[PDB]
Amino acid sequence: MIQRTPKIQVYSRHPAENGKSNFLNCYVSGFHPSDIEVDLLKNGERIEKVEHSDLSFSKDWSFYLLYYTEFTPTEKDEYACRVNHVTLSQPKIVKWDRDM
Amino acid sequence: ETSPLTAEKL
Amino acid sequence: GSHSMRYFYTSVSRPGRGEPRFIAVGYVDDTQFVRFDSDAASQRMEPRAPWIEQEGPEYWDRNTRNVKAQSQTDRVDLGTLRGYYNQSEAGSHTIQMMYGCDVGSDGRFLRGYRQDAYDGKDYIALKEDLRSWTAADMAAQTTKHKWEAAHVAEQWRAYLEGTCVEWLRRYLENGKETLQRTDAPKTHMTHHAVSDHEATLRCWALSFYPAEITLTWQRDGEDQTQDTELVETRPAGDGTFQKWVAVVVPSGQEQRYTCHVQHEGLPKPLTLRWE
Ligand SMILES: [Co+2]
Ligand code: NI
Ligand code: NI
Repeated sequence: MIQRTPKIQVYSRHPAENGKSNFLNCYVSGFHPSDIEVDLLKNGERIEKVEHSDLSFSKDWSFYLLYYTEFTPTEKDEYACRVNHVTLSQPKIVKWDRDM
Repeated sequence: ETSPLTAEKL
Repeated sequence: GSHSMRYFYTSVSRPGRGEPRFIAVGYVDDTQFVRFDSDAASQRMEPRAPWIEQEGPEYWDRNTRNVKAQSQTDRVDLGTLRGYYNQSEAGSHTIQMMYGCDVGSDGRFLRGYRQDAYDGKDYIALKEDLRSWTAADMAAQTTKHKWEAAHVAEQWRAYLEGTCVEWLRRYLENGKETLQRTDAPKTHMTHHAVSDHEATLRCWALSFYPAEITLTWQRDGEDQTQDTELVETRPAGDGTFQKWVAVVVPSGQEQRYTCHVQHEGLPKPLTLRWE
C-alpha cells in the first residue's frame, strides 16, 4: 500500500501534576508498512525501560502501537517521543505537552 | 477461541 | 449491550533468513485477552486478561496449535503471492487477517466476519451472508475458486455462528465484572489563552470504556465544527480510553460554548461549559 506516515500522540495516562507519579504514552497509529522504531526521551536522551503493546491494526489495515513507561513530570524535564519510519527522512520528535 | 481453519491461498 | 469477539493476525516476511514475524491478538469488545508473538520465547498463546487465566491446558494447547498453523499458512501464502505478483525476494511483505463475531444482548448471533489483506490492501473477505467471497484482484479470484471447491466458507460460517458465539458468551460471563461494566467518561474542561483576546477551550473525556464516544461542540445551542480540533481516541494503557475536542473562542465569550458527550455508559448525554 502507499506508504503512510504515523500519526503520533504523546500524552500522560493521568492528568499531570509536577512531582506526581504517572505514565508517559506515545501512541503511533495509521502507519504502513509496520516496521517502526519508537523511543521515549527525557531531555533528549532515550529512556531505557519502555514497553509496548502487541501490534494490531484498524479497519483500513493501518497499524497502531502504544509505547509507555513510568515517569514523574517536573517543571524542568522535557519529555518526547521519537519515531522513525520509512516515510521519514529523519526521526520525528514530538514533545510532550501536558495540555494535549 | 481461535478458528482452527487455515487453508492456503494458492 | 451487544458484544464482539475479534482476532487480528499479522505476518511480516523476513527476507534474508528464516520465517516471518507472526503476531496474533484476541479481543472481546475493546479488551485484549490473548496474544501470540512468534518473537517471544514461550511459543504459546498467552493470557492478557485475568478472566481467561482459568482456561485449562487443553484450551491453551488448542489455541496455540491454531495460531501456529495459521503462521505456517501465512508463510506459504507470502511465498505464493510474491510469485503471483512477480515480486522480488528482497522486499518484506505482509498478510493481515481479522475475523470474529458479534452477538446481541440476548447472546444471539448477529454477524460474522473473516477478511484479509496482502500488503495492506484487501485480498479476500467473506461476505455478510457467510456464503460468498469478495476477491479484490485476480490472485484473490484464484483463491476464491480454490476455496469454493474446498467448502471453506461453509467451515467459516459454522465457526462464526457456532464456536465463536459460544465462546464469546462464555467469556462475557466469566469476565462479566469488567466486560459487562461500562466506564462512563470522566469529563472536564481546560482553558488555554492563545493571545490576550482568544483562548482554546479543550473538552476532555477520560478513563472510559468501551472506546466508542462522541464529543461535540455547540455554540449558542447549535453544533460548531469550524475552528475546532478532535483528536483520535487513544488508549490510556490501563484498559480505558481518552479523547478530547477543542475550540478557539473569543476571550469573554466562553459561556456560549458547550461540550456534549455521548457514551454507552451515560444514560443521557452530558453537557459541560467553562466556569
Ligand atoms: Co505498501
Ligand atoms: Ni451486553
Ligand atoms: Ni473463474
